[PDB]
Amino acid sequence: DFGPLVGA
Amino acid sequence: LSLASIHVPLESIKPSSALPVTAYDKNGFRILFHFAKECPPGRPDVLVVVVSMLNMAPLPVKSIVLQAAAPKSMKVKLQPPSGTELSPFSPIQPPAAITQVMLLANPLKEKVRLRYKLTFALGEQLSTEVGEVDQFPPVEQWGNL
Repeated sequence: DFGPLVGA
Repeated sequence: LSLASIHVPLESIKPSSALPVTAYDKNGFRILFHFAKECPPGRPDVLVVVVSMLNMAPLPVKSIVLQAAAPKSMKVKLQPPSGTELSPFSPIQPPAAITQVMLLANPLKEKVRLRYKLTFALGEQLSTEVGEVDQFPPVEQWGNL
């Protein structure tokens, strides 16, 4: 169970 | 759990004694994770990672965007990158590199796994690369790496 993709 | 108020300046990051791990390597474009020696002030739960991107191929790479996802029980944050393009390698000059500070909060001290989506362009040609990395320092050693 992962969180959402995160970017700068 | 948050990382919103955390920004670790590149220049402030001391080297750990750990070896960099390979997150992605394809067509002369390699991204390594460099684990920092220390944790942000007041944040023993945060692993500071210097992500390096190097281009050893004859072609230039631009529009480089790295994104990551961490387990729900953790938090991941990517600070702005040093750049978004990598010139072609040229024997005459030191390789072109991009650095990006990535922060990972693991309060519960679980095993770390990090997913990522790499996006970039060769001219107008688009590329999308996805992967999973699970080679991290023992959470117990974070802060004194």
